[PDB]
Amino acid sequence: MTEYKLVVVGADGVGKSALTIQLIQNHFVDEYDPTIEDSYRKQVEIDGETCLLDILDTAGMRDQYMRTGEGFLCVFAINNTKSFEDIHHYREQIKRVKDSEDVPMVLVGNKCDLPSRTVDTKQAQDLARSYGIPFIETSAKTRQGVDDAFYTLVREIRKHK
Ligand SMILES: Nc1nc2c(ncn2[C@@H]2O[C@H](COP(=O)(O)OP(=O)(O)O)[C@@H](O)[C@H]2O)c(=O)[nH]1
Ligand SMILES: [Mg+2]
Repeated sequence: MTEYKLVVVGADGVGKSALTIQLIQNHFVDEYDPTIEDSYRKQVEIDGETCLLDILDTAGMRDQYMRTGEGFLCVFAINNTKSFEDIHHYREQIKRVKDSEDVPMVLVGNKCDLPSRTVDTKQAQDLARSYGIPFIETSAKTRQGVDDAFYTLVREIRKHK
């Protein structure tokens, strides 16, 4: 069984904890302590491979998962322009950690269940294209794109190493 070290990053309130918990416990938490940072393990089969996902949910230890973490989930909320503006910082932070523009990464638009997006799907694709990374729209309330995001990241790690 292979271990995949997965780091979820992004501005506070985007649903980092919600996306993590939905994957692990299969339920939507409406209020998880914004300061709680932890790793959460789950056995998953992705493409006939049994995987141990080691998922650091950054909140603000980190150094290890940033340094030794294999794939990064870059999450903004579609109803939160600032969190999408902040995405540059996190991409930069990762590049700087691993001294490379070739780090497995997925850009994540979360809260796609909410109406009246301020961040267009095209804006987000435009960014991801510019990074050479996938873009996935997710909802931790609906489970929309939730496996897709984590699994695409795993496949990125595999397509990298
Ligand atoms: N409707 C909806 N609310 C969400 C979603 N993801 C997170 N939330 C809510 O957004 C708030 C902040 O989420 P949280 O996971 O604590 O954010 P974090 O700071 O990124 O870890 C909470 O009230 C969550 O229930 C989502 O996909 N849909
Ligand atoms: Mg959190």
